Amino acid sequence: KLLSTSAKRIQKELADITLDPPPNCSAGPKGDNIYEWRSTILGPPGSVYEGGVFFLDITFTPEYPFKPPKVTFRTRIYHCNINSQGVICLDILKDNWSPALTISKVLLSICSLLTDCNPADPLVGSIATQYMTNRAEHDRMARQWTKRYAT
Amino acid sequence: SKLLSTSAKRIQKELADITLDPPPNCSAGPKGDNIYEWRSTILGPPGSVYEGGVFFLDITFTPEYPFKPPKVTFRTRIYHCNINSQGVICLDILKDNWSPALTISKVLLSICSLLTDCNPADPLVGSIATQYMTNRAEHDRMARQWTKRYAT
Amino acid sequence: AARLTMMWEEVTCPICLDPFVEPVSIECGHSFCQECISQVGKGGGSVCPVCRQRFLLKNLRPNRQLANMVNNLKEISQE
Amino acid sequence: LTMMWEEVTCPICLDPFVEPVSIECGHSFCQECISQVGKGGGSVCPVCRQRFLLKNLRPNRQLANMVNNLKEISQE
Ligand SMILES: [Zn+2]
Ligand SMILES: [Zn+2]
Ligand SMILES: [Zn+2]
Ligand SMILES: [Zn+2]
Repeated sequence: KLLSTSAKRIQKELADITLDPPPNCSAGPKGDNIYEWRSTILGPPGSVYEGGVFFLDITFTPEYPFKPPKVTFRTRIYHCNINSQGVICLDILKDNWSPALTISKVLLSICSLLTDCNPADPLVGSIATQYMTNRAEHDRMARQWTKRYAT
Repeated sequence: SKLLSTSAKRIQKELADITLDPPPNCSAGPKGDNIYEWRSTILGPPGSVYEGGVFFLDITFTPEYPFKPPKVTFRTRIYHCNINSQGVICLDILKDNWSPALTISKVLLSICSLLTDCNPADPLVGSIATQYMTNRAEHDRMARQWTKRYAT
Repeated sequence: AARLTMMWEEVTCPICLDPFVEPVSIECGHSFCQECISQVGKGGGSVCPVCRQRFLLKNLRPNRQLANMVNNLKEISQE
Repeated sequence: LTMMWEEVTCPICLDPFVEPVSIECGHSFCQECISQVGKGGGSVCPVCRQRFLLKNLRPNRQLANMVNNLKEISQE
């Protein structure tokens, strides 16, 4: 019954995300497998990521929505909460997950993370230290990485 | 004062419902301007010993209604183990089994059911209760007789 | 419609017979207006007006789903 | 009537309530949905993250009756 419960919702979310997708976001299955998804987040307007197209890998479990989905970046980004591989340090993807949260709400939180990073809980210490000491140099590094890797 | 507006608002709702959808063989409404003081007219249940009688009742609400029950007394003499010479009704919901979910319509249906099927268990008139269980035919003759004399 | 009177049924308070104001539930699951059930609850060894199951005044829970629907039905009554 | 389906939907399965029961904070869920969450150690409300026990569950009949009232209308 594990698989039928998870599959039934994921199906409900796939209908809603297509009808009413989050602003600057797009998400759907890579193929026949409903558990393995491909998404696209456009860099928030006004942010250092402005004009970039960033791809993500959403891997659901048969225990969804009781356990969170595995959301990882492919695309390189200059962000204190996103490391070299593409691991996202977001509270709701780890120890602060609730079964009331959808994939639409998880995409909007990533867009808020891109707009306003959290240097208090850094996954890349060097970038966090830069965002607080030298803001201008942090923004110059993030725009060069967005132009190079996200275009 | 807020007590008065709440009870009033509830008595108002019930006056509309008891007029629209009165209980079978019952009728009531206010005696006058005073929404707290009502009078009611019950017909003796069909099939019962009270069949063919017309009984009057005095309903009196308090500003604490519906949290406290209303005062309902008989003004028409009846031969009943649960109704005394002073018209006092021995009914659970008028005493320690009152519920604020109960309406004066549901009170009246219970009085109709009390008339149809009396409770000799707890009798306000021990005499009549003893007779109902020992000599039923004589009880019924007296109830049929009392109904003709006082309720016609 | 004719079929919305059954919905007003579900959002009516058993004590005041008006639509729920600050709908709260007690131990048994039955819902009332906070002010209506607090009047019952003050009076000593209180019991539920629907099922006569005991209830404690201090065990009240907001039933927000009902309050939302009260307004959803009020919006319809204007048309 | 889309907004009314709104109020009878369970936050966990996103389908109309099935044995709707409430928890300490007042939020309501399907008996099966909130019970599945109750088997995970420190059980906390999926809506407001307030702490909850399964012993303290209350039936929300009014909502179950409302689900039937809306299902009769959807036939149309
Ligand atoms: Zn009330
Ligand atoms: Zn109850
Ligand atoms: Zn559910
Ligand atoms: Zn809650």
